[PDB]
Amino acid sequence: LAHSKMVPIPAGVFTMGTDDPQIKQDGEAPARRVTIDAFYMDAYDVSNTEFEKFVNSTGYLTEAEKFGDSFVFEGMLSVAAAPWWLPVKGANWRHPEGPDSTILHRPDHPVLHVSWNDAVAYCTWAGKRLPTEAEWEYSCRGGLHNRLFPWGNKLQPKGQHYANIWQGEFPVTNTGEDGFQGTAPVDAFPPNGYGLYNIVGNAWEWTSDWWTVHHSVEETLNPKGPPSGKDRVKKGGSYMCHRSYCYRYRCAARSQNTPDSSASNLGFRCAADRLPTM
Ligand SMILES: *[C@@H]1O[C@H](CO)[C@@H](O[C@@H]2O[C@H](CO)[C@@H](O)[C@H](O)[C@H]2NC(C)=O)[C@H](O)[C@H]1NC(C)=O
Ligand SMILES: [Ca+2]
Ligand SMILES: [Ca+2]
Ligand SMILES: [Cu+]
Repeated sequence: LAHSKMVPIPAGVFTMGTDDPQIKQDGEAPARRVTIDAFYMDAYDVSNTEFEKFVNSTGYLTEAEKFGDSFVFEGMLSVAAAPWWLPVKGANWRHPEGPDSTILHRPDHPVLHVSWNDAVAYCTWAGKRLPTEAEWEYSCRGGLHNRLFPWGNKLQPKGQHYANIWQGEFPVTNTGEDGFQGTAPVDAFPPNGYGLYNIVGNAWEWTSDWWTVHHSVEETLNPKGPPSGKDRVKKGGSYMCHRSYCYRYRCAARSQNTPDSSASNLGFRCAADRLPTM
């Protein structure tokens, strides 16, 4: 009903990264103090319905539609990064598992198979932009200091699921214990302390930064990441994550993809310096 709404993220200083990295290769360390000016973040990932409004307005054809394929996780079927990633002809945001799938029953789920360029196009059409990695991580942390997750350090506080990830033995069995085998609606699960939904889990989220693993401990202000690179940074993990193989549903976690990449577990949310017209 208000799936394009934004929340005000307060100005502050926070610790980005961690001096106890869990995936050292990803440049989770070192911890560094970062100052972030107040800004606005979408409460929800961009949903199928919201992305359809954009396509209806602009006629935009996504990169996956133009290339004719996109990566799909083998477990959702009726150069790949792992054996469970398949390039599927005709998989795209409207057909998230391939040409015989549909989004008609999942309008409120995050849009998938959107590349970094597709995400920038949507956000700019919406009067917004992608968040930087630092803005994203600050927002994810939800006003808590040096915690694993938006809500704290326990995966299931009070015996409750707080995010949509994998349960069971990946990749053969997803039990769906948390209520969702694939994505959940963009407004599922509790919000974090800033009012954001599914900031970890559900779908990965593009950020504006180029990827590097080499970070300084210097204190910075509104950092934008390195000036060049080959891959853009994505954050937050997805419905596929599990501690056993891909422990990336932590705010400090991070991964990357080339900007023309797309996949069945990768979406985005927008940010803005000020509210767009309303
Ligand atoms: C995107 O555009 C399509 C096409 O106009 C919308 O689907 C139509 O919606 C009208 C009512 O507004 C229906 O009476 C038509 O029968 C629909 N046509 C088709 C071919 O499906 C669609 O709702 C729009 N999506 C969003 C999110 O606004
Ligand atoms: Ca799940
Ligand atoms: Ca997420
Ligand atoms: Cu993961």
